[PDB]
Amino acid sequence: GKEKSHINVVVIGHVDSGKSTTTGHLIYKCGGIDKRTIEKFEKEAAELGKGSFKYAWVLDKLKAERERGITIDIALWKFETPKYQVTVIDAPGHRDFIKNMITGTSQADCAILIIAGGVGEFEAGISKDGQTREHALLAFTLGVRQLIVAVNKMDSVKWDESRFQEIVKETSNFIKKVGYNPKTVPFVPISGWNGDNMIEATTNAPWYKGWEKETKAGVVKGKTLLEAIDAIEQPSRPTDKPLRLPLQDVYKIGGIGTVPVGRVETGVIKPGMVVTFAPAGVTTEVKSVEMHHEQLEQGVPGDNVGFNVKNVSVKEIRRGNVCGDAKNDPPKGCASFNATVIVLNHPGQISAGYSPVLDCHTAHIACRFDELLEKNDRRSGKKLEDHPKFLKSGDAALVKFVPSKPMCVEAFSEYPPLGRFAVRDMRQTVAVGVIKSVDK
Amino acid sequence: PAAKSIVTLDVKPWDDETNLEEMVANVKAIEMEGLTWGAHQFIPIGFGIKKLQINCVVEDDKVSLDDLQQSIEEDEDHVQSTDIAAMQAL
Ligand SMILES: Nc1nc2c(ncn2[C@@H]2O[C@H](COP(=O)(O)OP(=O)(O)O)[C@@H](O)[C@H]2O)c(=O)[nH]1
Repeated sequence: GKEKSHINVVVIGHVDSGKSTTTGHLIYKCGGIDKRTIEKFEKEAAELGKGSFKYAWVLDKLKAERERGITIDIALWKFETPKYQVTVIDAPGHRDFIKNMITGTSQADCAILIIAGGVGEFEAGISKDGQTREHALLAFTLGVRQLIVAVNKMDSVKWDESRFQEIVKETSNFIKKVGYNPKTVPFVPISGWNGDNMIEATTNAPWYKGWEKETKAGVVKGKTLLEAIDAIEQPSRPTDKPLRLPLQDVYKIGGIGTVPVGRVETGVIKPGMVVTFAPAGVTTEVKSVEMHHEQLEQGVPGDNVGFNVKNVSVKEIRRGNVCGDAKNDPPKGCASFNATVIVLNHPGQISAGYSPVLDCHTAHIACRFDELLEKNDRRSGKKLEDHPKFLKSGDAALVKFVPSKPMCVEAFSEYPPLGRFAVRDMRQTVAVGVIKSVDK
Repeated sequence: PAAKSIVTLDVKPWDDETNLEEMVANVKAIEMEGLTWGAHQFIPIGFGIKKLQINCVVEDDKVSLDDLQQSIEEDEDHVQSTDIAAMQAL
């Protein structure tokens, strides 16, 4: 076919919005995951009748197959579009996914909100205490500025235009409250099960003239959900930015030496460079770089590579440490750092002195809520008060943190992968923060 | 039916000598209600070092991924650390 650029997408929605079917359908018809199991059920479908079969049927069997645990391919799902190589995530309901959506690999460039057109279903999906809103809120706070809304199950409502319109208005209010601007959001009416407006235009709604959205250069329109994905705007890759490679592991290979491993969040790693390991301050040359099978002449953002260095004991550098260019804004530890915290729903109240564990990139350290600088209006950033005495669910505030152990972090504005963290406590994520200033 | 999630974990060894067959065996020996181990491979990551990449399906309200990662990691002799390679809904 043709060359394509990479983009990440996370699909969120209520437990019955039909997002697993919608997502499954795309990967199926636009990708190649577990094709073997697929080819097994497409041939088996000959039983159902004379051979015909609904894609959803095969998808259904594939799900039961995975539950048995006999499928090959892993959880990393991809699919292409007339322009994009997409790594998608069907947002899990599991609570431990929250941290992973903040400290995990590859932050989404766009989130697709799947909504059920059903009467009672819709209301239940947009609850203020539902998981759907939480995923939306997190996506927003973490900077996912692009969004797509898909009103699914339009078949169950006989494709009535009026019902579609009301859905759009209520959904626009809902996302507006999160912080999204509806005028930039394509509202696509589809049917994950029948395939309407998924990859091809539907024929069950003459009234439907297609979706549309305002952008910095004008208004973009379309008919299908695939088109909406393909319309996602190209994100800015931090290739030219300074090197930042949080360490995941460290090895000691005979005849080789010390070989740390990790992901290049920003910048480029090449052999011949002189790096530094923060917050230790270890400086050495990059002998070489490997990833998977080969050698690489260089590792770009997104690569999980291993590199070798000499004159550096494996007992000097460890997991959570940051690697970077010694001669280009190099990595350093901090005495403290100020961040914007968003308290999520949870049984509690935070106050100065609170010292939970914070997961920042590969770092796992307990930090102290030294000072509650100010409470702020989440969406605008405007200050509501100075030195509040405590924070509760829903609150947004500027907090000054103090790491208990040597730690290295960045201002979200400069190094996104190292300026967002998760606050662990009460067997869950009680808060998400964004670094605004660091005292290096 | 209960809500589930399929997860793929990255289990790293200590070096290029760590018995890889032993690591996965110890991992699979871990029994939890609502947990189902699946496929797994040994993937090279550089310098002859291979990591463990195994899948599993879990019941949200029953299995804790955090506790699971802690349990695996108790195998000091083989496991250096663990990471979530990726995860989806079911
Ligand atoms: N009428 C109708 N039902 C659908 C459609 N897509 C999915 N469903 C059904 O809605 C239910 C929920 O879908 P599912 O993918 O499990 O939702 P999720 O758990 O939120 O991802 C299932 O029983 C599906 O068969 C659709 O377009 N129309």
